[PDB]
Amino acid sequence: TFVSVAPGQTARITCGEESLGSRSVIWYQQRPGQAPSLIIYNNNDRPSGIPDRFSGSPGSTFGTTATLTITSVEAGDEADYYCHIWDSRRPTNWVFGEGTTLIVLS
Amino acid sequence: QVHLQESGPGLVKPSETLSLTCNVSGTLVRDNYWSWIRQPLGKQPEWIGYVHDSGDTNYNPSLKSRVHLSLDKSKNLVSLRLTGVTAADSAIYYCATTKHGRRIYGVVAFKEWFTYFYMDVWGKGTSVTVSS
Amino acid sequence: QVQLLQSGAAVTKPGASVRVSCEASGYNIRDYFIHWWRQAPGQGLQWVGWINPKTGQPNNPRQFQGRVSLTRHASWDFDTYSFYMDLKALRSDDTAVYFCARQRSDYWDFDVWGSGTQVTV
Amino acid sequence: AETTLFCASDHNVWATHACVPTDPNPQEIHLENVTEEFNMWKNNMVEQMHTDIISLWDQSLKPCVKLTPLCVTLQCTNVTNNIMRGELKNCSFNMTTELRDKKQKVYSLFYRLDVVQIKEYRLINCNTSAITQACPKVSFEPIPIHYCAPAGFAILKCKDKKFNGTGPCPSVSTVQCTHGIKPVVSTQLLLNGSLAEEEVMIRSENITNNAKNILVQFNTPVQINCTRPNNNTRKSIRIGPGQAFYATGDIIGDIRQAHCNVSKATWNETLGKVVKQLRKHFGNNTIIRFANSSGGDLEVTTHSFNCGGEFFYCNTSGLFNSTWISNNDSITLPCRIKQIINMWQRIGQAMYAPPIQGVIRCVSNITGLILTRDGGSTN
Amino acid sequence: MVEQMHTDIISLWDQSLKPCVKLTPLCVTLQCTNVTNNITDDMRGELKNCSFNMTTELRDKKQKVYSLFYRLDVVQINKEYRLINCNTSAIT
Ligand SMILES: *[C@@H]1O[C@H](CO)[C@@H](O[C@@H]2O[C@H](CO)[C@@H](O[C@@H]3O[C@H](CO[C@H]4O[C@H](CO)[C@@H](O)[C@H](O)[C@@H]4O)[C@@H](O)[C@H](O[C@H]4O[C@H](CO)[C@@H](O)[C@H](O)[C@@H]4O[C@H]4O[C@H](CO)[C@@H](O)[C@H](O)[C@@H]4O)[C@@H]3O)[C@H](O)[C@H]2NC(C)=O)[C@H](O)[C@H]1NC(C)=O
Ligand SMILES: *[C@@H]1O[C@H](CO)[C@@H](O[C@@H]2O[C@H](CO)[C@@H](O[C@@H]3O[C@H](CO[C@H]4O[C@H](CO)[C@@H](O)[C@H](O)[C@@H]4O)[C@@H](O)[C@H](O[C@H]4O[C@H](CO)[C@@H](O)[C@H](O)[C@@H]4O)[C@@H]3O)[C@H](O)[C@H]2NC(C)=O)[C@H](O)[C@H]1NC(C)=O
Ligand SMILES: *[C@@H]1O[C@H](CO)[C@@H](O[C@@H]2O[C@H](CO)[C@@H](O[C@@H]3O[C@H](CO)[C@@H](O)[C@H](O[C@H]4O[C@H](CO)[C@@H](O)[C@H](O)[C@@H]4O)[C@@H]3O)[C@H](O)[C@H]2NC(C)=O)[C@H](O)[C@H]1NC(C)=O
Ligand SMILES: *[C@@H]1O[C@H](CO)[C@@H](O[C@@H]2O[C@H](CO)[C@@H](O)[C@H](O)[C@H]2NC(C)=O)[C@H](O)[C@H]1NC(C)=O
Ligand SMILES: *[C@@H]1O[C@H](CO)[C@@H](O[C@@H]2O[C@H](CO)[C@@H](O)[C@H](O)[C@H]2NC(C)=O)[C@H](O)[C@H]1NC(C)=O
Ligand SMILES: *[C@@H]1O[C@H](CO)[C@@H](O[C@@H]2O[C@H](CO)[C@@H](O)[C@H](O)[C@H]2NC(C)=O)[C@H](O)[C@H]1NC(C)=O
Ligand SMILES: *[C@@H]1O[C@H](CO)[C@@H](O[C@@H]2O[C@H](CO)[C@@H](O)[C@H](O)[C@H]2NC(C)=O)[C@H](O)[C@H]1NC(C)=O
Ligand SMILES: *[C@@H]1O[C@H](CO)[C@@H](O[C@@H]2O[C@H](CO)[C@@H](O)[C@H](O)[C@H]2NC(C)=O)[C@H](O)[C@H]1NC(C)=O
Ligand SMILES: *[C@@H]1O[C@H](CO)[C@@H](O)[C@H](O)[C@H]1NC(C)=O
Ligand SMILES: *[C@@H]1O[C@H](CO)[C@@H](O)[C@H](O)[C@H]1NC(C)=O
Ligand SMILES: *[C@@H]1O[C@H](CO)[C@@H](O)[C@H](O)[C@H]1NC(C)=O
Ligand SMILES: *[C@@H]1O[C@H](CO)[C@@H](O)[C@H](O)[C@H]1NC(C)=O
Ligand SMILES: *[C@@H]1O[C@H](CO)[C@@H](O)[C@H](O)[C@H]1NC(C)=O
Ligand SMILES: *[C@@H]1O[C@H](CO)[C@@H](O)[C@H](O)[C@H]1NC(C)=O
Ligand SMILES: *[C@@H]1O[C@H](CO)[C@@H](O)[C@H](O)[C@H]1NC(C)=O
Ligand SMILES: *[C@@H]1O[C@H](CO)[C@@H](O)[C@H](O)[C@H]1NC(C)=O
Ligand SMILES: *[C@@H]1O[C@H](CO)[C@@H](O)[C@H](O)[C@H]1NC(C)=O
Ligand SMILES: *[C@@H]1O[C@H](CO)[C@@H](O)[C@H](O)[C@H]1NC(C)=O
Repeated sequence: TFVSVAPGQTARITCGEESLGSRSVIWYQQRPGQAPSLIIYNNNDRPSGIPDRFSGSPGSTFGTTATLTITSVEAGDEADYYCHIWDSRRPTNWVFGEGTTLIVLS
Repeated sequence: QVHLQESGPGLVKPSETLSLTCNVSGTLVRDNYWSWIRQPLGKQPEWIGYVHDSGDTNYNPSLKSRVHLSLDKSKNLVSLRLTGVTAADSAIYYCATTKHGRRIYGVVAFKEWFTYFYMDVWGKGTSVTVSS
Repeated sequence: QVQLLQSGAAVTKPGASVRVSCEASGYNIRDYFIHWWRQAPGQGLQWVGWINPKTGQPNNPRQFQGRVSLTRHASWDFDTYSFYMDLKALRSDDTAVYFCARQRSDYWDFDVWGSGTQVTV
Repeated sequence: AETTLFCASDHNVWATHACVPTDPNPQEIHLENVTEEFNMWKNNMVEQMHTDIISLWDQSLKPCVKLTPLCVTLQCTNVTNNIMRGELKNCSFNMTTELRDKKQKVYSLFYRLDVVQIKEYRLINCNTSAITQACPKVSFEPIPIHYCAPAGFAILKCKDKKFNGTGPCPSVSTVQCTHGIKPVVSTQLLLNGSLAEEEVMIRSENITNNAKNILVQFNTPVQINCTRPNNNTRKSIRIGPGQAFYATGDIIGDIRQAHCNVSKATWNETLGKVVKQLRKHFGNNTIIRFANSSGGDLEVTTHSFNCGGEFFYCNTSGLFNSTWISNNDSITLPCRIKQIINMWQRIGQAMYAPPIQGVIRCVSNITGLILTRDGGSTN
Repeated sequence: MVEQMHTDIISLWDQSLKPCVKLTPLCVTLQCTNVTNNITDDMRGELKNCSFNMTTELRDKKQKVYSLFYRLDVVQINKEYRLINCNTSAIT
């Protein structure tokens, strides 16, 4: 999938299937010609050094697809996004989620 | 800081074992969970198992008997041997590090939790290709 | 015709398990408990334990606890009631004649007894 | 003497329609210098209450749908989950459509206690009995009922505290009728009952006899809190003209095991009072143990009861596991839900309790126990 | 007296309907055509000649039979109909 959003505006990325249990989504980010990089784990807990702009929908909700909010997007976030999903009522997924390409107009 | 460097053959024939070797600098091998991720070109990544001490390893069910992971504590190295490679195996490889957790949702004594892993830091990249 | 027909004698090695059947018929089986007794060769009787035929609830002493399983199986339309006594870890001391009486009333007056099953180890 | 009594009730299975309502205020007359010999074991009020409760259950279950077509071969896959034990089964089956010549392939979420193998399963009661679905509107909540004697009879109450179940009662009163008896159907623990006055009361028909149960009455209640955390959405399947079957269509997430919690700090020293009062009978030096359960049916090995319309079967192996010698943590009891219920130890009349939507919670009072000794114990 | 009379009348109706037969087999799929009545324009479908399979004295056998049902008695499921009560209630 492809998503395009101008700078300074919110971008919503949906990745994976609908929720079925207590879900833990780990949102990565792969820049072009670069390795993947963690931006969110446990649906809201950013790692050390990552910007606090990113946020994710909580896993406590059932029947809703995982959503990554990127508010006030800039040129750095123009990259791919693969979400790794850990559902309690689903076996372990050893293949990452369908990536989404965030493209900034600049 | 944690630096991961992966070196391999670069080109391997089908039905011949591939040995991809990753060196870690910054932390001891025994103190962290080590992961391997294979990304086909233009597709999503694919986790192919993780390795540790005390026999805490679960590999991909598709690559169950094909990929095997080993550790070298003295040299601070981690080795991957992939047997019976095919044309679909030609992909970028990364050697990453996982920090686990526990997404509890229940009584805990009834084992109503699961452990989730995530790639804290990343490697560099090794686009191993297969030529028949 | 109150009948408490038992099964045949069995010979079993030490460390194995045995089952004794006490097929009961001819009365309201649910009203009266069934008490398993064992009698060693020459010695006096001994109490293995009672089973309630309604709830299947057993009651064994401390000596037989953890090694005796008293069960009951109710046939269709409650015509017969197969009472089973399972011994888990038999020993040399477990050789005995096993009877299965019925407790008619609160006096513990055992008026009907099974023929007895000789278990030898 | 023995006589038939009527309710005094202030939708439920314990119908208040076909027996009279309550008096605005009870009339209690304290009979001075009267010492009457009570015997609760030969009491006929217990037998009349048991017969009345069975009759009310039958009259409540009678005008509602018989699930005769449900006894069929069931293609039961395991319910979607990652896991040890598959307790819930996703069973598909052909069911009769309202038109007699047409069938519908529907599915339901049954429990492992409700299905037996033959992937082909069948309902547990197809061998032994016919089945009648309980009415969804009709609620299983206990309601107080007071059994009141007719003209020419009287009810004598033993107002004396510390009262043993048999023998003379120095303080007798006469009441028009009783308090709220609140008929809770449970095993291994008496729930929602009288809480004594002075100290824990041990009552058995013969203490020396093992065959006869021991009724323990508490001072303070022990609060027990249950949850069935599953959602268990209900869906209607028209199995005939004007006949509907309520099936567990799906579960909203976190398939978790049901459980009821007890407080450890209360249950300990509650058992302390219990062992003190039991040592009052069996001498002041005997060590008193409590054990898991001897065995038997599921209704007896597990504390079985009705919480919120669903029938729980709690293990309670952690409660009764203690050794007592003369000198905010919670005990979590894993319970198993069941839908095919055979009440009052009757074979021939089963019952399908419908699913209750959403999550359900107990907050009830343990006000007593039923126990049985182990026998033997020569010296 | 009005309430008691109404209750007594309803109970008499129920008591009279109790011993009579139950028509649960009749809730089946019916092939309904028009009874031969020229073409009356409107009110033509007031009687419908409906054919259905019915059970016999032997459980293993069926019989193709027909009957004239009123329009108000049936509801369409082009020719497939069913009795109007077959989803709401059962008939005696
Ligand atoms: C009988 O007694 C037992 C024992 O006491 C008791 O078991 C307890 O069950 C409850 C549920 O009923 C369990 O509660 C869960 O606990 C975990 C862990 O919480 C601890 O750790 C976090 C830090 O990780 C602390 O902040 C917290 O204070 C605790 O110390 C939580 O993960 C659970 O909450 C999440 O899940 C729920 C289900 O989806 C959501 O509704 C809830 O909002 C939470 O989700 C949020 O947080 C997630 C964080 O991972 C995040 O990913 C989500 O997106 C979202 O934002 C939950 O509260 C508890 O572990 C059990 N306790 C013990 C000691 O075993 C029984 O309940 C009790 N029964 C009765 C009837 O009393
Ligand atoms: C969906 O369900 C799967 C299957 O059940 C879960 O995968 C299991 O995850 C657990 C928890 O990580 C694993 O258990 C761990 O295994 C180690 C031993 O592994 C050996 O044995 C298992 C079988 O018993 C073999 O599969 C395996 O190959 C090895 O031979 C132990 O070292 C671990 O204990 C340590 O880790 C945990 C948490 O990390 C700590 O709590 C412990 O104290 C200790 O440090 C642990 O027991 C299990 O092996 C996995 N099974 C499989 C088949 O892979 C998924 O987690 C679950 N996923 C979701 C999303 O619900
Ligand atoms: C021992 O007694 C206590 C009270 O002394 C009792 O606790 C009560 O349990 C019932 C049953 O679960 C609770 O009532 C329910 O509560 C919630 C909130 O209101 C609702 O979900 C329920 O309503 C639905 O269910 C009813 C039953 O089918 C329907 O009639 C109704 O229309 C709704 O569909 C229901 O009201 C109640 O809140 C508590 N607490 C009290 C009264 O304080 C406990 O269950 C008893 N224990 C035993 C073992 O019987
Ligand atoms: C009807 O079927 C049930 C099972 O659905 C029978 O119970 C089983 O009895 C056999 C007897 O050999 C035992 O092996 C099993 O252990 C019993 N059941 C289960 C669920 O484990 C029951 O006896 C049958 N009733 C009859 C024939 O009247
Ligand atoms: C129980 O099993 C049924 C089998 O049909 C499941 O229903 C299917 O659910 C999938 C979910 O991806 C749908 O694509 C299918 O269309 C459904 N089929 C039907 C016939 O409805 C159902 O989800 C299962 N439920 C649980 C709780 O495991
Ligand atoms: C008696 O308590 C014990 C645990 O203290 C339970 O025994 C276990 O039962 C399971 C299920 O049958 C077996 O797999 C285990 O091997 C048993 N353990 C031991 C040590 O014997 C037992 O369930 C309890 N009794 C009841 C009626 O709940
Ligand atoms: C009731 O709970 C007890 C205590 O948890 C269970 O006994 C354990 O059962 C497991 C297998 O389920 C065994 O591995 C343990 O050794 C047992 N004993 C313990 C913890 O002391 C028992 O199985 C439960 N009863 C039922 C009927 O499920
Ligand atoms: C209702 O339809 C049935 C057919 O379903 C008609 O019965 C047929 O009538 C013709 C008249 O010529 C006979 O030759 C056939 O043998 C009959 N077939 C049967 C009974 O299967 C019936 O006449 C119609 N009734 C009406 C229009 O009132
Ligand atoms: C279904 O559950 C049964 C019973 O626990 C188990 O033996 C079987 O392997 C399970 N099957 C699947 C596909 O999970
Ligand atoms: C329903 O009936 C069909 C008839 O062809 C049969 O093949 C199928 O297995 C049945 N499904 C069940 C019992 O779930
Ligand atoms: C009831 O128990 C008390 C206390 O042990 C005892 O004194 C009393 O005699 C008992 N009642 C009867 C009727 O034996
Ligand atoms: C049970 O629930 C009540 C009401 O929510 C609460 O006050 C009490 O502490 C709980 N008791 C337990 C978990 O033992
Ligand atoms: C209960 O209290 C007694 C003392 O009365 C103590 O010996 C025992 O360990 C306690 N048990 C618990 C807290 O489980
Ligand atoms: C019984 O209690 C002891 C002491 O607390 C504990 O070690 C043991 O595991 C308990 N047994 C069960 C079945 O809970
Ligand atoms: C159960 O599911 C319903 C679906 O409508 C939802 O509203 C409800 O919140 C769920 N229960 C809980 C405790 O989340
Ligand atoms: C439990 O007992 C307390 C104290 O007697 C009482 O106030 C409360 O209403 C009881 N709760 C029940 C019966 O649910
Ligand atoms: C006759 O019956 C048909 C169905 O077979 C119905 O649709 C139609 O309205 C009826 N009337 C005429 C005039 O055809
Ligand atoms: C009646 O039964 C036959 C049997 O072959 C079938 O073809 C026909 O469709 C059925 N008709 C109706 C109205 O059910």
